[PDB]
Amino acid sequence: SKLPLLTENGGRVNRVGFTRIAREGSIHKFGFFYEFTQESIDFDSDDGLM
Amino acid sequence: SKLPLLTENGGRVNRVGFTRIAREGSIHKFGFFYEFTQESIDFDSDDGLMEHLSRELMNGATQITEAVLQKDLLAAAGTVLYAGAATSDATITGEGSTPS
Amino acid sequence: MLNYNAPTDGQKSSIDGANSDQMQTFFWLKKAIITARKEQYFMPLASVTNM
Amino acid sequence: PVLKVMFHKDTNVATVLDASGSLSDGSVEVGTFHHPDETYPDSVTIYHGVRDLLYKRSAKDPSQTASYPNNIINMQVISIDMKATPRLILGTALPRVISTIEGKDVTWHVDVAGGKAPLTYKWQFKANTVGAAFADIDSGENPTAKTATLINHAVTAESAGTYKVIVTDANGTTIESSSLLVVGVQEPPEVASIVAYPSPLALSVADDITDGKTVKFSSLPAGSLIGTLSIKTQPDSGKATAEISGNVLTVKPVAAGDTTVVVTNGTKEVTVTVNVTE
Repeated sequence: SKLPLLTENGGRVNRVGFTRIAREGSIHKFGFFYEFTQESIDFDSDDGLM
Repeated sequence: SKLPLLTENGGRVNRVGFTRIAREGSIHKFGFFYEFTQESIDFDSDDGLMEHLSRELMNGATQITEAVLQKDLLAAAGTVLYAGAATSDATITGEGSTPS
Repeated sequence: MLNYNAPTDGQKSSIDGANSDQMQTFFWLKKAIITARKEQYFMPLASVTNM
Repeated sequence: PVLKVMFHKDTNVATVLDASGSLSDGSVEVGTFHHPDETYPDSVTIYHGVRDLLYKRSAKDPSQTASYPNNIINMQVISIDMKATPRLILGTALPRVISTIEGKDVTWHVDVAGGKAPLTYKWQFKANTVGAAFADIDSGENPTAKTATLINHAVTAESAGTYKVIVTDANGTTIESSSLLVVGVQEPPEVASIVAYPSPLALSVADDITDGKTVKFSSLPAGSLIGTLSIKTQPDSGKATAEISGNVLTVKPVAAGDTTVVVTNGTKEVTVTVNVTE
């Protein structure tokens, strides 16, 4: 039923159209830390703790 | 009372902030045209008719642009004052004890 | 402190006043996703006769 | 509005009329079209609609139809005559956003031309608080309300809101323009109470469980800042489930039962009634 068909005298017979879509994303942030003291490093039994 | 002053032991005793504002505008479209036949150009006495017509079109376009700019400036006045005792456009009158 | 906050979800950056808002809230990649054309199987089978 | 088009073959004159109007000059009715076009109001005008209507009819007999070579496709000779009611044109529109501090004067000006004289102007104001509706500016208190220019003196926090102007003529053509006023206060008043829109009574009643209601909140004192809202789930979670994102609160009714939800900012609480019908 829906076929593009033309005669010999063709004017404004078949028209079409188009469409587009959009997407998205986001960003976040993370982190952590730790602490120590100088005596803990200097007087520790194990070298290379850091 | 509100002067910024510092002691010798300056700590956290003054602090300020800033703000910004936004503005906007739009664009519109205008135009006009005219038509002529070939005999009107080829058989007319005036040799340079096309030059005159084009110049008139350009002058009209510039005048229209200036008029639109003037009316847009009038519409966007920040403060409006009415002469006399009038308080609105409908109130403005030239007859009475106090003309506007 | 001057915080960014989140312009989306109704919060506003501290520098931005009541009237203003951020001009650019996202980045446009400018590279579009496209779909390749479908394959054809019956067309290569046919033999062409000149008219 | 819907316009009717009449075509006279001998004089090559196309007449545009109202739906009710008609002519007795031997013209043949070709069709009708919507002038605002309801989808692209600014893109198209009368000329395009008349051309599209005339493209279908035949040149030999305007009453009958024809294919491409036999249409009426030359619009240079055709002249269009207008007999319908003129439509108002908005020469100048109100600025979208107007910003001012408290204690200042703000002025709005709108320019309207066309139609049939004399024009009449009405101004209406809508508050920022949820549930507010457009209420007319009193003409007696403010003489400028009748005229095109509206001037408000010594604006305060309550003056903030949207303003609209309505223009009417003897014929009845109406066009409107809207503007927004933002007023900044140095010291915001403390919040006293919180009210709700799409009513705290029954919210939006949907038989479908998938459908989710939307709830909005605001504080009655003008210029008061409302903190981030938090919700307290209450005894019947099976009847409905409530989740809050920022100020917006959404409710999804799992079961057909009435429930009550309380939303607070940490100091004041809002009692909203939820009604679910199967």
